[PDB]
Amino acid sequence: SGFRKMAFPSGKVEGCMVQVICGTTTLNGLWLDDVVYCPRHVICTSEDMLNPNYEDLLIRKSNHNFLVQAGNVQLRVIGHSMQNCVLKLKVDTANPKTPKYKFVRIQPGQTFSVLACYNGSPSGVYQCAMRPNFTIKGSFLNGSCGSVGFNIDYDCVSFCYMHHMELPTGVHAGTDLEGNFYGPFVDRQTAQAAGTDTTITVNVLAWLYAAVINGDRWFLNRFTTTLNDFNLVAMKYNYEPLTQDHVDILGPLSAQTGIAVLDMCASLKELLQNGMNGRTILGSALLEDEFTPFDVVRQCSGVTF
Amino acid sequence: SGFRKMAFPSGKVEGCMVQVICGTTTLNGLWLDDVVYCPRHVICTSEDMLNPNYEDLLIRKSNHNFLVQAGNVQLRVIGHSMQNCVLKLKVDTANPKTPKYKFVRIQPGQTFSVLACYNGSPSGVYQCAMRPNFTIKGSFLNGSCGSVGFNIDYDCVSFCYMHHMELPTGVHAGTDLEGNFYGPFVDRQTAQAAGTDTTITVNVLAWLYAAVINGDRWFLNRFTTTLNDFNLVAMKYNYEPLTQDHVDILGPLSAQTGIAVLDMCASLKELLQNGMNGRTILGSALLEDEFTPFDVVRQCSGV
Ligand SMILES: *C(=N)[C@H](C[C@@H]1CCNC1=O)NC(=O)[C@@H]1[C@@H]2[C@H](CN1C(=O)[C@@H](NC(=O)C(F)(F)F)C(C)(C)C)C2(C)C
Ligand SMILES: *C(=N)[C@H](C[C@@H]1CCNC1=O)NC(=O)[C@@H]1[C@@H]2[C@H](CN1C(=O)[C@@H](NC(=O)C(F)(F)F)C(C)(C)C)C2(C)C
Repeated sequence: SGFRKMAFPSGKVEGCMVQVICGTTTLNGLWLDDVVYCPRHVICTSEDMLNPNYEDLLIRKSNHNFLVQAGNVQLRVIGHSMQNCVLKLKVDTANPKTPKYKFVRIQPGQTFSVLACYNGSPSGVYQCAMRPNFTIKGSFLNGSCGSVGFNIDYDCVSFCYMHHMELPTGVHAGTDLEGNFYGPFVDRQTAQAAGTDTTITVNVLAWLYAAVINGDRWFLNRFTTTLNDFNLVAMKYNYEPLTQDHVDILGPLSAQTGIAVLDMCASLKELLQNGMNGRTILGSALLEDEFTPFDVVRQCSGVTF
Repeated sequence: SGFRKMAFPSGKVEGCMVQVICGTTTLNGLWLDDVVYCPRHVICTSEDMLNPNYEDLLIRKSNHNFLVQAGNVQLRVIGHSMQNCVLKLKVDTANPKTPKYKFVRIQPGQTFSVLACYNGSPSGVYQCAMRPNFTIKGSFLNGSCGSVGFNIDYDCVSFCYMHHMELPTGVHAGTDLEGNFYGPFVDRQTAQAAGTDTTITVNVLAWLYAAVINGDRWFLNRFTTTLNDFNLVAMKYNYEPLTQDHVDILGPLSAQTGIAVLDMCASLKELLQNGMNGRTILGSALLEDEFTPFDVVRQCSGV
């Protein structure tokens, strides 16, 4: 038993991380097959970033301006392309450690593991969620660009995030692996802000199911409620509305604990109305919302890769 | 910027996880060179665990009783010995993925990454601290035995933990890689007690420095205190006493923020006495204590 914020094993992704140097700039790249993916502002000087013309900057660059190093090895670039906000550099060598992989674009509320990297070396791994405002509450210093987020399906690595920049209040923004930003953000050093963030309700319900499975039950109440009554309250407290699709996703957890989803919604309703009164749930004094219903099932059943 | 509970990359340890089968029982092993390490209760039946005599139970096992699978391929066991609470199985194949490694016994308050495994296959990775009562707060199901905790020093993997059992309160107990338990626990299915846990004060101060570095400053004050003043306060709240050595460990953080270790202690004392007034620090409503002063320096300066 117990319940922890848990990241996927990073081994498969570590084997794809490389260093990309263009000029003075040094950041991280993702080496899959004979293509290396990295953020396109690697071609930028600190002056360029205030308002870059990427198309102009890139055409001026030749293949030999891009240094790709995979540990001790040095990869020879034989092609460079730009797709949205990522540079694609073709290399003379296919990554022999390329795992089974997809490129996916996740919806808000879905979680993933981030492998934080600097100079192409993995530094650490942690778990995060795509916030409803399309930011992620991460941990990134200068030089972390190109660190990627991923999910693992048995042996297939679904890459969903590449890191680019930090927004006001210390939140983070980036792209899918096709270079399209999550949210209304641009890779320019200009005034941007994320927008009001909301709590991921279906994940809070999943986390409450993790608690019950682990013995924390003091919050279960005798009441119940309709889906529309719950959502009326939840939007009052800046919680995302619960949809019928969210109810079905919670089915497995509902059938394990014999607690109807709408019964659990009533417990949550009272938690937002009467506060937690200094009490804790699975050790936390706040309601946790970065566990998906799938995360909870995985951790409580022992799924492996 | 930002601050997260962060684990070491688990790749080097993934290549050392094998499945160990002995009769009906299955659990995880750690394959280093031509040796596999696993908890010794892999030799117990359902009944044996209530009161095992491991010497006698092992005497009735043979090398051919132990089936080690590494991915698909089965390994050949050619020798076995018992070192305290772990079995050491010699195999006919050195692990070609063996990293540079050492075995260490960690102190309370130190942190490490756990690679949680089932049937020799990794399930997930998370960070935890050795509690002062020599338990850890983990996530462990049946079959998780033989999962290991570890730190990475550049390229060397320091193994410090192998998981054995779960205690009544849902916390978890295990051994170092020589098989000596952390704490006063035994590998037997009988009611056991962890004892009173305390807060790792020097880690809480490290977390507060992480907060100040990340712009969350509302808890700072120009108040002061002595180490004896603070420690007299801290013990009332079940906080481990702060030593001068802890003050020396916190030095790099103090110098990076320009806040004396003891000014920060005066802020922690104020926090324990007055609560948080519903405030949060780094988005947390409670004081976090599983970040060491080294962890904070690493994450906030990018090692
Ligand atoms: C990658 N090398 C860094 C990683 C950043 C820096 C600090 N923390 C991180 O995650 N990325 C940047 O330096 C990018 C890079 C130019 C500016 N930038 C920023 O992250 C800046 N942010 C913004 O301009 C804002 F707020 F709009 F996001 C900075 C103020 C330096 C944090 C480019 C191309 C965006
Ligand atoms: C080995 N894979 C399991 C892992 C446990 C089971 C649930 N979570 C875990 O971390 N470990 C065991 O089953 C060990 C094994 C016999 C009993 N045991 C326990 O963990 C038991 N605990 C205790 O008896 C107590 F209270 F002392 F901790 C159990 C009640 C099954 C949790 C042996 C040899 C210790």
